[PDB]
Amino acid sequence: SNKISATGVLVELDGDEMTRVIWKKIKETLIFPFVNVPIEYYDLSMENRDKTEDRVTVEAAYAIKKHGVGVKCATITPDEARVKEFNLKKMWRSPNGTIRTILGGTVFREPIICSNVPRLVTTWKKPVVIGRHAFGDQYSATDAVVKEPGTFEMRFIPANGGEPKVYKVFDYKSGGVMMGMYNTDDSIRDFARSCFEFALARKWPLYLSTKNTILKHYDGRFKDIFAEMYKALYETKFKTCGIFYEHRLIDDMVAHCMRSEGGYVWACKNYDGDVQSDSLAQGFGSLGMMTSILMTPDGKTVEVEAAHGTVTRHYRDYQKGKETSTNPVASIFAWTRALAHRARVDNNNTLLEFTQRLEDVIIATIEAGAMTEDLAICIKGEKNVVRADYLNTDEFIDAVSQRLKVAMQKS
Amino acid sequence: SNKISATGVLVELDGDEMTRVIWKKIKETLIFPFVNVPIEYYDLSMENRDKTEDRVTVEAAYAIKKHGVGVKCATITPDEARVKEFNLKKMWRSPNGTIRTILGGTVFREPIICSNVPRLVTTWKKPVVIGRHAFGDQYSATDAVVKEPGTFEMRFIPANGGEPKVYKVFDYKSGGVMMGMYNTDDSIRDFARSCFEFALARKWPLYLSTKNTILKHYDGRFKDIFAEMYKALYETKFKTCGIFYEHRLIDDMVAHCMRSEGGYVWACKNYDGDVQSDSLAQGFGSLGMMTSILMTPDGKTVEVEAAHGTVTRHYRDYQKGKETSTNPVASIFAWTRALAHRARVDNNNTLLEFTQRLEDVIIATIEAGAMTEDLAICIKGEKNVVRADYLNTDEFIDAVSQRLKVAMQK
Ligand SMILES: NC(=O)c1ccc[n+]([C@@H]2O[C@H](COP(=O)([O-])OP(=O)(O)OC[C@H]3O[C@@H](n4cnc5c(N)ncnc54)[C@H](O)[C@@H]3O)[C@@H](O)[C@H]2O)c1
Ligand SMILES: NC(=O)c1ccc[n+]([C@@H]2O[C@H](COP(=O)([O-])OP(=O)(O)OC[C@H]3O[C@@H](n4cnc5c(N)ncnc54)[C@H](O)[C@@H]3O)[C@@H](O)[C@H]2O)c1
Ligand SMILES: [Ca+2]
Ligand SMILES: [Ca+2]
Repeated sequence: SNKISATGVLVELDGDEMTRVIWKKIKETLIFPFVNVPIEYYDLSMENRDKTEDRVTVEAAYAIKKHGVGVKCATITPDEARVKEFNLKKMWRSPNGTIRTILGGTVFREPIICSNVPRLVTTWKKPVVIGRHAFGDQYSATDAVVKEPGTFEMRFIPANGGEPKVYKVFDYKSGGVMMGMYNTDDSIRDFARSCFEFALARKWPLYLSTKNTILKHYDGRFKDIFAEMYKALYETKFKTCGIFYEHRLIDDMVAHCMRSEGGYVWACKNYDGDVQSDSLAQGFGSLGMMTSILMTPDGKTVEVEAAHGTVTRHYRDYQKGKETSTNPVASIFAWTRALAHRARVDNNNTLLEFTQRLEDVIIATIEAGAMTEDLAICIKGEKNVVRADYLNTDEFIDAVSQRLKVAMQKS
Repeated sequence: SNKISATGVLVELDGDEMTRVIWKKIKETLIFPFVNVPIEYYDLSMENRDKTEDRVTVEAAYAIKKHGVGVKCATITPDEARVKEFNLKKMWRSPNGTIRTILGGTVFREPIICSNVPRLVTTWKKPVVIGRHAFGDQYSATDAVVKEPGTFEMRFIPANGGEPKVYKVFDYKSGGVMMGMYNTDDSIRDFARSCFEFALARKWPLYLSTKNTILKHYDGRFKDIFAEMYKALYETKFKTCGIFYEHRLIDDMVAHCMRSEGGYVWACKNYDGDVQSDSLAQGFGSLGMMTSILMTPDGKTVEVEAAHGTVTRHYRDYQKGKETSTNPVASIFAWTRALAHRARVDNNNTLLEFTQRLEDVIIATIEAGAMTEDLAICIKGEKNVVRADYLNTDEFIDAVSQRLKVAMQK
């Protein structure tokens, strides 16, 4: 028992504002002492994404697909406002959207529950993991206003040169609005792969929601694919594990979700993902207890982070010079969740267990009362919380450290 | 003991299976004792709908227009197995379907809340009234699979001969899928009118939710036509009553809805309303604690029912002679909401007083501790619920009957 390590490689992406300052402590205090895995490092501080024309970003994305596991701190996705603050060049796109794209596959959000920390939905006793397809659909579609009377028609035009296929969609007598969207069989099939794979690892059952009732052909295509794919390559594997796949009309699924105790992976389409994920986020409690994880369709490759932002407001009090109480846990979990993936590919039970023992030690700490402002507010309530109801970011980490070292001995 | 009577008229639409049995009970015990109402009765039982050949259903809908208010008992929609059981001549369309067509307007699901009945969401203290926009987004869209590589295009082809405008949406390479969809300015302008009408009438605020961050023109047109109407007709009136309107990203609204004490109307688009309504209504408890209410855009014609069906599972036990404990408040509250409209239109304040007392007393009765089998299940278990904890349908109604008199004190 000293420093244990493992000979694959983590790929660290460094990120900015408050999350950045926590990254730096997490590492020093809770991971580097007891683990020394070799690390290809990158630095996606917006500081540097302007200094490198958003090109450490794309370097780092492929950096992961090579090595198989990544940790990302949260980063600033530029608004137009953001440009004036730091620096000009292009008002850049979101690193998350870039890496997600380069790696293929799908992001899965996971709450982290404690017993003293209540939820808003009384029935939820277990984690509901939403996985979001994040491509096509309403998000890359053409929209338009209609001011004349006229027709809105659609044309499919064969590439080989066959019959344009034409559909009268509607004839406007006054004014209105109009829109078209696509999706591709490849992006869906990859969503499906990534999902089936994700539920299978974590030993949970799997729902996908559509509205094929209404959209017989478009939503059907999704249903029909997961149906196609489940029975080809996974059903047998599911039964062996003892889990399942089912499909639901979205309206069931949200009823089910609400009324069910939890413990499942929920495939959502791109818009159902944006919409539901905010509900869960608020509902489970603090966004500071949630981890995004990015899985590839081959299942063998991953990039995990927190599911919150950089915490700008807190960062401002860091600069003011003031004390702060940011939840480092999603971020700490980020590390453990990753490291645990690197452990299960290296056949490494020393590190694997340390990732369990740290996650257990964090939960047992919160459950014994030592927690942060945000979680104090989950138990008590925003207006009714006071200083000696929580710890600052520093004290939490040094509280979980000391608790950790004692449980490292007794074994 | 004078008994309140009325001046204008009220349309009773009568229903099917268990709720028809409960409907009769409420007029016998809770209504015709305490108030006299000129009623136009149309019976919309499945049998009668068959005999007349859906003729009464239409008959009834026009009546509502003429008079300005409808109360509706739950009615069976004809599907396959229903034609065999009922020996139907022709699988008649849904009656609400038929009715909502003729009247027009927008439905609002309002839930009934009781101190002692916990919700699934801890933060909810007051109602959250979703208004869904029926007219098709997705629900009137065209969709088809792409097999060949090729190109999805869109044309707007002006009816005045002018030069069309194309839009290349996508070039497929493998196969995929394509959808095109629409909405009218007028359909949205009537969704709006109705929501503003409703929110003012209730004295609640109104959130409109859309995704105009992405659908800048499409979901834009919703945001726009609302605020056009807001600060032309309604902003003076809402501020007087101490309410407001505001737009929000659909992302806010679900998160707000969750964090929020509540007490507002939420208008949302067809799809956004369909999906939420079914989690929302699960969160609040039994289905017997919610009312539906169509309100046309002027705000003068209205038609109100329970937000639940005919509860057939229990109608089989009523047939067999076993005790039943269907919950009646939704059904009752359809009567009180409908009369409450009838009353507000007749500037008729003695009836308005009744509609209030009955609503308040029904809550009192449950709050106190007499309830139906669902509400004991909410409070106590599913297990650990014994017979002393719930009244049967009849003996519950008759339990508020008493307490109504006890508070028939003005
Ligand atoms: N990489 C990512 O996961 C990600 C996701 C969304 C937004 N962002 C970015 O984050 C920045 C800030 O945006 P935001 O307003 O959504 O902020 P945020 O998501 O960091 O936090 C939202 C609010 O919730 C609270 N909160 C969230 N996480 C917390 C934690 N761990 N501990 C304590 N409190 C917490 C904060 O008080 C904050 O005001 C933006 O520049 C945006 O581009 C990043
Ligand atoms: N007129 C309408 O607005 C309307 C709406 C929905 C369904 N229906 C009709 O009713 C029939 C059956 O519908 P369904 O069974 O799908 O839904 P339902 O509302 O009849 O009942 C479904 C379940 O909900 C429960 N439920 C509903 N109201 C209840 C109450 N007051 N107390 C206790 N439990 C209650 C029942 O226990 C039942 O198991 C169908 O033939 C349909 O056409 C009519
Ligand atoms: Ca969102
Ligand atoms: Ca629904």
